[PDB]
Amino acid sequence: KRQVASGRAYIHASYNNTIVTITDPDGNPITWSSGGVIGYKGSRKGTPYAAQLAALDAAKKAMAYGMQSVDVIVRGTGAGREQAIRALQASGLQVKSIVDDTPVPHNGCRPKKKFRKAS
Amino acid sequence: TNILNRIVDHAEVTEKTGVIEIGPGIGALTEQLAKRAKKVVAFEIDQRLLPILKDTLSPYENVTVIHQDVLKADVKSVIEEQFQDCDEIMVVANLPYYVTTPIIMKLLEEHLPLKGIVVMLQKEVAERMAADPSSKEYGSLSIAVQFYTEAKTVMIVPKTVFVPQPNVDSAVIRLILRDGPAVDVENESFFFQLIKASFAQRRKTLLNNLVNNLPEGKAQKSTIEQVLEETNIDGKRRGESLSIEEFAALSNGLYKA
Amino acid sequence: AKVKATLGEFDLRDYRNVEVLKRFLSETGKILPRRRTGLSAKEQRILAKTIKRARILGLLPFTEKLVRK
Amino acid sequence: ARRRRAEVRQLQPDLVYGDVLVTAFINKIMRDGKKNLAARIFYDACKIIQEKTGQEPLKVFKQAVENVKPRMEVRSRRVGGANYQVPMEVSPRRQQSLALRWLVQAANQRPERRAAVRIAHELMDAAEGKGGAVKKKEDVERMAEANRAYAHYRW
RNA sequence: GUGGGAGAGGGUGGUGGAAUUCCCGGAGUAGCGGUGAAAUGCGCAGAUACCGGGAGGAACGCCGAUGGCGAAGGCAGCCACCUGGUCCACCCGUGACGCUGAGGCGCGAAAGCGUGGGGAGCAAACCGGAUCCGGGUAGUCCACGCCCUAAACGAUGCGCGCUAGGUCUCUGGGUCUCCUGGGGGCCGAAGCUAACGCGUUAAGCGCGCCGCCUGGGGAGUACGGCCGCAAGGCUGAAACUCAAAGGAAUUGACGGGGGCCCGCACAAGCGGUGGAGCAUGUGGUUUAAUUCGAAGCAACGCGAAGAACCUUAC
RNA sequence: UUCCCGGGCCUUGUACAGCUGUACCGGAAGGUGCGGCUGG
Repeated sequence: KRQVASGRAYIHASYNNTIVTITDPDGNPITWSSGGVIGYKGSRKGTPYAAQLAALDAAKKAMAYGMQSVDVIVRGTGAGREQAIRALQASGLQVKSIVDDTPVPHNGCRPKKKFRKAS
Repeated sequence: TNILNRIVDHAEVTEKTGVIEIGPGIGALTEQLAKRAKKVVAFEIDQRLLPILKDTLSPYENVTVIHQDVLKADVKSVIEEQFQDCDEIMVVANLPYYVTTPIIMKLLEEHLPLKGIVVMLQKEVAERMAADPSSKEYGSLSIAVQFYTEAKTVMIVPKTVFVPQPNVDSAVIRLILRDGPAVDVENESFFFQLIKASFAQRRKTLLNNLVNNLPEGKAQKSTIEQVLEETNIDGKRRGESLSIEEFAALSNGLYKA
Repeated sequence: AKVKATLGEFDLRDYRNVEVLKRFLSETGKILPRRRTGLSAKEQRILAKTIKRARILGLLPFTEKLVRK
Repeated sequence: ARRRRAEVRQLQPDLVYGDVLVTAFINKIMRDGKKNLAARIFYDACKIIQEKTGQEPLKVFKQAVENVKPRMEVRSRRVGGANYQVPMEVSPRRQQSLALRWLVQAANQRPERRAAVRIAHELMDAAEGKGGAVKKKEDVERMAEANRAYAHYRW
């Protein structure tokens, strides 16, 4: 419906879930995907299989809008990063550049108890 | 073992008296208890542990077994069911610590016509010891468990009886339910709310506790200070100094203002 | 190879000579450890300060984005 | 084995053909240690092949052999009490093993009354590229290379 | 005194972005969020993933080290001002002006209190869920006053002199591959120690001064005094009870948790058992008796290598 | 040789993670927040 034909993809790969979102060069998203939309619930949402699926789900709803060329920017340190990468790489799309964009704090806010005890 | 003799001695159990046991377990307690009381009734919950209990108590006939918790049961129903001629009732529960704390209170606000309880607690939380106002042990819990009863620790116990080896020492506390409230109360709800408001921050001054913790408060700075003035309580005195009579008077003051 | 050897004579305290300073930066905007740079203790310490100065001025990146797998 | 490499036994090549593959085949046909019966079955089968199909059955046998020879296999792996059917390379020895094994079981699987005709039909069909053994090989191959995501488990 | 050096030493005044949260716009939307697993909770006034524009708070990612500074507690974004300690070279000046230190005075992590501000994140107590997770007040932050404790430890008081070396590292100076100062570690002469270990940074050989000990529990408790708004801190017993309470190191045991290697142990194969009928042994029943023993592997076609009479023990 | 079973040899903790100052516990055979130490 947009016919931008060339946008950027963002992958938030967390410990518990992986969400992929495609957007125009401007930055207005057109569609996403998530383990949740596939039908998986609970732990299995974090499992890379759901990544293997929402991977191409992005792509499909994107061929749906007639996009061809994609830029991939990944965030987080999820277990299913790399396999999701190879996935939206061979979902039938020409990937230009892939970059890791995991946001780290510059010793700012204090994390959870689970994420303390760092030496 | 054999601590049972001394606990029973401090229970002042008679033949005329009946006994309620909440955590009988293997019935060792009930065993030595049977030789002293005419009526012993035991609340029981563990479906697993019941069959082993049933056969072991066969020698003694004066026992009764009830298969629901103290929480979701009418104790007064049982008292009227079995204790028709009995003069007064004691309680000698020795159940795990994390369960005992609510049930003792629950038996108290309901104001059953029961006289007193002899129960095992941790040394540190012995109904917060003697609840003498100027102490660390003094608390909201103390205020609750002296508003309804007179408590004292008859003795303590190191070592072990049941568990292989614990880390902390234990004590035994003895109770008498009082006939009436300590001092006249305009509301139970307001009184208990005022208690929690005072004890919300122990270290902070009483005035700060009243102003902050109590709802509104900010708009009633002058009012609160004035009422505490007529109460003859100093603003900078802490909650841990005020006693039952004091809190009563303060509660009376705060209402109607 | 170490960065220090494969260079010419330069100044450390000069917080403006950008094209020498970048060669002390990784693909991401991070100061290299002593291993990679092959500098002595004092020169590394002063280099860190110079990096921070030039970096605050906006000549050097707070961070960069690694372009790889 | 924990120390050795379990040296491969060198089979004695067949008499008529002077070939080791034929010896291995007749050995695989064997049941209850009856060598003569298995050899007779094989010889009858190859004679049937010769009558039905013009060319020498030795070549057709060999061609079927490398026809029904796979390259990928899926093996189980036990990590955190889960199954990981990782694909893996097969050595020529292993290739030959499963090839002959599938050929023989498929031969026994046919509904024909006589064993010789069964094995002959299976051999000719496997040479062509149809039958139980062939379909099983593409079965295992398609089971393989379908879970390539598991390839990181080198094992 | 002159000439220089290094440094998260301290105080004051400011600004640099990464990140979290909230708000205002854009586009998009069926779920986000969480555990070993799950459940509370947020969302059609449209959440999370995304882009742009603002607000505010706290901390300073790589460098960062086994590194540095300080008397300790402790101290890391950057700049500027004020300021303490210290080191080296010159061997220029005073001529014992030194060491220690009962009391006093000052400093003193964190937690905690008072008079006011502030509050993003995290979080006692507390509110809920399955029986660790989601929220959440004080607090963590700033200014001024209190509090004065600790595994406040190198479990090692301070100053000076003497007593083999080797190696790594931080920072100075020279006649520069080495020589000579001041710090931080590691092996070790002699020596010391009950042992572990210490060993020019002594726990060695000595001198000077201060503090502290007199068996365990009771007990850092009771009374008294001093301090403090309070919690509490400093000083600090006795009655009574026990014959031990302890420190090192040796041998061994059980599972703590790892390393390694072997076995038809697993795997890779072939043929079996558990389904059927029959033979035999056994449990349990039954009987007058169904003689007796053998009980995970290591009892159960075992004693029994021959029960119609004998064997036979019922 | 990953795993199941059974052994042998060599390594570490208690018997013949812990501790600690403080501040709180109305689900206290102990729990948690702020630190600190190895006497792990």
